[PDB]
Amino acid sequence: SSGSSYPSLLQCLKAPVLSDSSCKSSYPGQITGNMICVGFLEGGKDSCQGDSGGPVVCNGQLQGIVSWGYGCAQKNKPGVYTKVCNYVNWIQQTIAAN
Amino acid sequence: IVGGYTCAANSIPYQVSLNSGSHFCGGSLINSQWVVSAAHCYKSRIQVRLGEHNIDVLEGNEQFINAAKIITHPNFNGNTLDNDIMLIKLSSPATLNSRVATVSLPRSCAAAGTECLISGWGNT
Ligand SMILES: [Ca+2]
Repeated sequence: SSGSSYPSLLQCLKAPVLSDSSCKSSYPGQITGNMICVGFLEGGKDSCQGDSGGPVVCNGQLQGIVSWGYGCAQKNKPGVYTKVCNYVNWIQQTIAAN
Repeated sequence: IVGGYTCAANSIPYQVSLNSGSHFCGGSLINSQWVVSAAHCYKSRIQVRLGEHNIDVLEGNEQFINAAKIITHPNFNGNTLDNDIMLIKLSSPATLNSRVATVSLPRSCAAAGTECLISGWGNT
């Protein structure tokens, strides 16, 4: 249930993976190798609170998990996503043993 | 999702809603028993809601399955959100169908400029 602010209906957004240099420049001192920026440096389109944990899927592959950002859809503050292509072995080994 | 559009109903069949009384996070179904999500979405008890489009109205394709295991990445950092990833084991396997389906893990990292699809019931 959507409560006081969330939408009832699932929302969709097309957005491109951003260069790591743009990601680090947007978030100086805050980007690790386990993070990728996806979205628009001009703002206006982004994920937001309540989206975390959800998918970023590119060419049929899960590449990102909604994680964090400064505000939502803010200029020069794109979404920051957990970099899934760092974790296939963690995922597969955890599933295999649990 | 700010500045998006409404997904066609059940066109994102790997999207799940994490529910503890109300929606609070999303996740992705990667096999019939396992959802991957973010570690900062951790709660000690989670109901996974699959097959959803309108999360406020029963539409007939939903599956509500309580988590049996919730495993955060061991090196998650709660201050920086580094390693922000979590695995949820369903207490019974989801029934895979046309509206509840898995998404493939990546075979390599995506190049800068690759177009992707982001989805959720977050603030708009
Ligand atoms: Ca529903």
